[PDB]
Amino acid sequence: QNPNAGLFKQGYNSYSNADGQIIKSIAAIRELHQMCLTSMGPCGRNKIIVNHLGKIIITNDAATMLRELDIVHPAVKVLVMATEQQKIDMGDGTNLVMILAGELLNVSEKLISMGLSAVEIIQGYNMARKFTLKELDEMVVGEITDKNDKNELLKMIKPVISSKKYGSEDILSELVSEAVSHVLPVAQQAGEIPYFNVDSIRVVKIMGGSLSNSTVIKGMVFNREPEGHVKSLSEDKKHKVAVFTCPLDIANTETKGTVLLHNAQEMLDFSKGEEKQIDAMMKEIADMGVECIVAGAGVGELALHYLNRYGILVLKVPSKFELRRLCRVCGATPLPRLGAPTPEELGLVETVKTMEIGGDRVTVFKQEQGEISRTSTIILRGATQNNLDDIERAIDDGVAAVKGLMKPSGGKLLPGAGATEIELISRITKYGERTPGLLQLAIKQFAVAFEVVPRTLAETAGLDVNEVLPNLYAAHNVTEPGAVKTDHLYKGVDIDGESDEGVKDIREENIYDMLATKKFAINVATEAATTVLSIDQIIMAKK
Amino acid sequence: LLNPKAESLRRDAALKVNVTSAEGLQSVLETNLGPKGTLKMLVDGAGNIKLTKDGKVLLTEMQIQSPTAVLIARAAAAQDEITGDGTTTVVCLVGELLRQAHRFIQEGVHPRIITDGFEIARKESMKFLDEFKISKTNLSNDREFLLQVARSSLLTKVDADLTEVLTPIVTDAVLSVYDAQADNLDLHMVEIMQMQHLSPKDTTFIKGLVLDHGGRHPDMPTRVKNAYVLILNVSLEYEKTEVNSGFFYSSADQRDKLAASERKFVDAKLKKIIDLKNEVCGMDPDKGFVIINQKGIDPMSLDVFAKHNILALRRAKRRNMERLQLVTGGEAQNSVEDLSPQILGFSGLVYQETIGEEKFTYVTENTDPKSCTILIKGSTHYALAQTKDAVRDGLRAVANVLKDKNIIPGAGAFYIALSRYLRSANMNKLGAKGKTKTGIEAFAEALLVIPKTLVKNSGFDPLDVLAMVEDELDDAQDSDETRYVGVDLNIGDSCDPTIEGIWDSYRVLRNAITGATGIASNLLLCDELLRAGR
Amino acid sequence: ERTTGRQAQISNITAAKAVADVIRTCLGPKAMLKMLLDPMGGLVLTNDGHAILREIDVAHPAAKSMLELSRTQDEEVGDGTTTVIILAGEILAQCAPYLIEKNIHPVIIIQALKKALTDALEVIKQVSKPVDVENDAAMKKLIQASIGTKYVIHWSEKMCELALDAVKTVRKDLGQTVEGEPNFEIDIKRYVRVEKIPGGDVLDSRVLKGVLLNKDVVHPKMSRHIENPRVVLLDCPLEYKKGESQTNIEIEKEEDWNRILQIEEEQVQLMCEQILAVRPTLVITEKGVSDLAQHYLLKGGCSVLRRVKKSDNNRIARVTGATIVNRVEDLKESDVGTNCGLFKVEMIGDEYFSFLDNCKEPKACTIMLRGGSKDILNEIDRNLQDAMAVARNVMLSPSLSPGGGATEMAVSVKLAEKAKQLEGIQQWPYQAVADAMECIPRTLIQNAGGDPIRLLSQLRAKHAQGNFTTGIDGDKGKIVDMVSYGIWEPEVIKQQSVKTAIESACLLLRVDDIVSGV
Repeated sequence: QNPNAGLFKQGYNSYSNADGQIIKSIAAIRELHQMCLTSMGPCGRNKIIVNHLGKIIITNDAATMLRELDIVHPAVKVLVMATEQQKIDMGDGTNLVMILAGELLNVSEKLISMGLSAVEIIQGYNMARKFTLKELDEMVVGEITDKNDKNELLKMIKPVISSKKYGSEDILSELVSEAVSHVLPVAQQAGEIPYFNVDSIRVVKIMGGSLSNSTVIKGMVFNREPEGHVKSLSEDKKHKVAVFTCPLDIANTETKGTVLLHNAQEMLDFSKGEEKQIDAMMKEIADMGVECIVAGAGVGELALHYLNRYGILVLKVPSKFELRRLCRVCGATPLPRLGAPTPEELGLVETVKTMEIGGDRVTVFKQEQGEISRTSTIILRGATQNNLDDIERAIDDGVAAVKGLMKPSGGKLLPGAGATEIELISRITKYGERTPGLLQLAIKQFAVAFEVVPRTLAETAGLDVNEVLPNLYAAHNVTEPGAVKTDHLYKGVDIDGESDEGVKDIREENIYDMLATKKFAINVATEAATTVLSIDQIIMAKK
Repeated sequence: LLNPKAESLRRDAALKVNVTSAEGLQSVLETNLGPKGTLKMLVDGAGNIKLTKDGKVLLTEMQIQSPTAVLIARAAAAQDEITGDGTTTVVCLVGELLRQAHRFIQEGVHPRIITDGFEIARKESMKFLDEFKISKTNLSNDREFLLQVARSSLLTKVDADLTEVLTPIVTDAVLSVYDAQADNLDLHMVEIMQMQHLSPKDTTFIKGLVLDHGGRHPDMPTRVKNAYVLILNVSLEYEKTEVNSGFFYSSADQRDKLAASERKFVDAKLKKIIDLKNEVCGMDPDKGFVIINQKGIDPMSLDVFAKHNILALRRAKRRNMERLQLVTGGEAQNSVEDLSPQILGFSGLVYQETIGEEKFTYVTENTDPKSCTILIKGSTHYALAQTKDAVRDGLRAVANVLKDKNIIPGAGAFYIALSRYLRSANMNKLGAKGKTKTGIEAFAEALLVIPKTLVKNSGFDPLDVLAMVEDELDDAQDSDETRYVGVDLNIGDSCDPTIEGIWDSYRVLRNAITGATGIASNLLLCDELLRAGR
Repeated sequence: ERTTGRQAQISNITAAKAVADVIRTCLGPKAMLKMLLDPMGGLVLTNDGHAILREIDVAHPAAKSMLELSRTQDEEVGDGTTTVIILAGEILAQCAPYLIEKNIHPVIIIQALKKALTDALEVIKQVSKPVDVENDAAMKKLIQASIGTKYVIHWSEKMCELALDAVKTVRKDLGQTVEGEPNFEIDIKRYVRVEKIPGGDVLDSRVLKGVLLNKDVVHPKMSRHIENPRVVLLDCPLEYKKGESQTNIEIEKEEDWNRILQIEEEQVQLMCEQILAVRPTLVITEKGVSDLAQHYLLKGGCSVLRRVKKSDNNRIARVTGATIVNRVEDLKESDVGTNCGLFKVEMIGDEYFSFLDNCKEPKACTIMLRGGSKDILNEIDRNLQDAMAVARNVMLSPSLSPGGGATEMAVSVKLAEKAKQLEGIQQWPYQAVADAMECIPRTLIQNAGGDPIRLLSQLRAKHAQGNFTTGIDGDKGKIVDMVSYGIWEPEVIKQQSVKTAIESACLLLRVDDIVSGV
């Protein structure tokens, strides 16, 4: 009975600012903003998400939660894409980008309520972004000299692991540093030539024990049974290793070549052919000095018997990625054919052995003197699968962060635990006060948006924000007997948890953040906030 | 008066429906006018989010239920093949003109008189446009005016920050692609590329072409200077039969004998290829050699080329081959048997770009490429689409301006001046009719929609800035000098478009006015709606 | 389902009024647009009355009858369909009060309608004006009336020239006392069929005295231009001779197949020799021509053309004198190349044609229509058809009636004057028809945008005192004299419109019951 006027596009979902959609989008984004607010900070917490396969997923990474959660509203999709960009380009700071964008939208809601046009809000946000990016250059306190030493690497590794696995940062940082040191080349003070790759370090886990029992391997590790009578090779140096893709069996043509034994004549003929061909191929391979053969497919009975006869290590690697890693480690080239031990294609591995870790035996291909491997493997031990998964995620994040120590602000260090955030708040507030026109309100709101980080740290640690926030403001806003600020200007946000007053200085625990990470996160968050705010109407067509 | 089981609309219902649809479309597209406009998100059921401000994209990719709105959108979008811009202007003009016509009809004015007044006002506006245009200089060194035009066309589609990067690229591409001769302009020689690796702010101008298919070898040259271009159409890779087949051996001798059949032709071609490479640039310093090899290349020949410091590409596109021939000047060799040094071309710096998911080869720095390439970069699909749309719009606008020396100053001066001239001329001449004055005033008021929408999108009140602009126009007309008065969407006060650098296309405005007048006249003449055909 | 009696009459009248209401705005140059809602969501804003009538669907059978009558009028006359429908609907509406409230039997109403039709025809004859068919300028001006608001409005001069040339060329006075003496017996469809040639401008169209063929030579190496062509017309194909029924050759031996091939070659050679016995230069065969026949004809220095239907061969016989024979063996020597100007095959619009133009008019002609696109060709063809229809109406009926509704006002006034002397119950439907005749000027006034009430009364008064020489201007909308403004239309159009409208009204009134069954 109620007439409908003003609608002409379609009865499908459609939103316009005439009904306040500019605030409805922000409210919708808040649903996942609250979700991600509980992840940032050293005292972050994971969440339980059920996969489509009926499995249970528990992780502290907000990006993983977003991936495992259904995204419907385009406004949320914008932030999801921004977070994906942050993860791909930088490898860390997804929580920073998400929370900053959410807070920027929240303050934009207040600005809209005040009556400020979205155009002025966007202009002020852009100006504040430029000011903050320029100021971050002067906020640097320390810097990584790129000595590639474990002690210097830990300085950056430790903060990265924190907020991903709380309480175990000390051991995880040592493990990451040990793994990185095995692959870094002999070089120092060189940020223009890449040396470290994210894939250079592999992470594996073995059930049983605790994190304290974890170790690091100086080469490739295979977690599959060799399926043969040869378990390990001697300690002789420079073992020749042959890599094959065709299964170790009778060699046949590319087309057809199937062997079928139907009757006595065919049985005898095919048995003789298979035995002779396999024996000849194995003898030829052994004569070249090949002590280990790795095949991407299975191994036949006669193949196993002849491999045992010549004492050739037996191993199958159905995973092509593992084959590529082995080839990179030893330099061997995959052989599509059988019985072709070409020296130019055979690799060299100094030591090949089977090692038992926690009751599980694995095969390790490591280099000692020659053909030094550029890859390392991390083995995690623990009786809890959730803890192992969290540790694996933390190790991956640390490995990704380590790759970011290059010239473009990789080594530059900022005071973490919100100290940089408070300094930026003060500077942006001063700039907005200096900035004339309506842009001052937007600059002040952009500054206020940065107050979340200390608030999140205080809340996740169980501290009373009503006391921590004024204490932080006083600590970062002090009056000294002179024209230049002095004393402890690097006070951060402490978690305590047992007993403490105020906050602790950053230098006490050396909690520093990468300049490049923070700068790129701020840029991406501001871009996402501007993109979301710039949409005042959504029109879609029914499928 | 109706047949059983029939649907029809009589009385003023048709007028109400048409006015409602026009107002709805006008409100939908109002916020997309001017550099301060908003962005709309479109999802065509696939769930992909696309952001754009172009009127054609908004109208064509959005579902419209009202039949009148469908026709209005189609008519507005049809201008893309005539001028390439002004769709939103056409829609806003149609909406406001229909609103004014309905307002006058409520007073008893017949639609036919309104249509006649619209025609008279259209003729007067054409005369005003003729008397108001400025003849742009044809000097090829006017890079400043081209940059101003590109900035004006781009600011409507970008966030006002990527302008500083995109404007120079588009302006330089359009200036270079036009030969130093009368001839004509053809944007088909300007290629646009999209890459998902870097941010949109990293976009740059490419002087030549980029090749996607290349060889792979650790020793392949990375940078080549003063390189000769050789295009070859004969395969340089091992080939097998259509049915799966291969060579099987049981000994080294059999291996070599069977591989001889595969490698014979490759070695025969490589012999003459290397002979040619030695003949030209074999010992000449500060020179390079690049071979296209449109056909595929096997790893053995790639290694052979690498050991000879030859940048070898494979599986090149036919279109890219033709563009190389037109750019580098090299010819395509059907068979190496007739290989000769005359086939060799010449090119400047040749280098490869390595990306995580792909690789590219640059053949830029040619003596006379007679072509340009623009590389678009981004991290998201919507950003890339917006950048592509903006680049295409800027290219078309600059090309049209170069083709047509007539330029109309922007900043809202044109519409305000047109309205004032229409009002004054029709009040003085009184040559159409007393009642037609209703339609004349309707057209005059409707033509002010564009500046009002531009002011509204910028957050300023039209009632003040438009009044100030009117006062400045009166002062200028009283003065003996010629001056253009517009609206500054950034400061809020009045400004001179000819000094700030805001311009509008003559053809865009002319065609937009004509289309808006035609659509309004056609729609106002609809009296009843009849349903038939099912 | 079923309706009878007064309810059936009311339903029929309502259906007629609904049909009339569709095209009330489709009259005059100021005709307004109508919204046609497509079931697929489309919309067409066409203001053409006949298109709307053909596209608007109706349910009541009377509406279907009216649509069929309008379609028939579209063929009988080139204009007045909307006038016919509007007049019929208004006549039916005006007779409704007398039919229902006054309990007047349909027979009396039908008789009154017939008498009113006779009187209206007499009045239309009275207010007619003679036309001098020998005045080219007057004919061009009259033809320009239907060229208004047409794609060829700019080339109206050349359009009128071509239309007049084509009409005069195909004129057939047929003076005699057996079947009467027609004026010109003009038939565009048969004597002025238009051939569409891609390419060229509007003004490039010409009237050619000859036959145009769209088929080119059958072999790349063959004569293409002949100054003095000699055409041979035949229908039987040149191939292996077969019987009068189905023939199938099923041979498994190569020798017999070779014998059959030799027989086919001999038969084709004999047929080609028979054709060439008359020393021809062009062979036109309706059916297919085998490659052997083409080679044999070419070796004789004679071109070959195939796949030409009888519709073209019959005309070719008129402009070349060739005799069409079904069978090759029956070909005669009467074939001549006389009365043929050329065989030029000039290419127009990247399409090859063949021209047989001459310097004589065999009571027929073909218009070489040219244009930039097929749509332009169709538009120009329709405009030329309209112009030639107007010319035919003027020449066959050299009489004009005043336009702008003046004729309708005069008819209404004279009918009102005469009704007083009827002295019978029939006077009521007579006055109803007289009043309904006034709808056309009312519609014109409404479309123009003036006062629909006072202007009509002024028109009536002026017609009463102005000798029926006043009307409504399309633009000004005031009462003006038609003589000064030159607003005239053919008398035949008005006569046919009135006849059809009154006949439709009588037909719809005569039906008082509708029943179902099959």
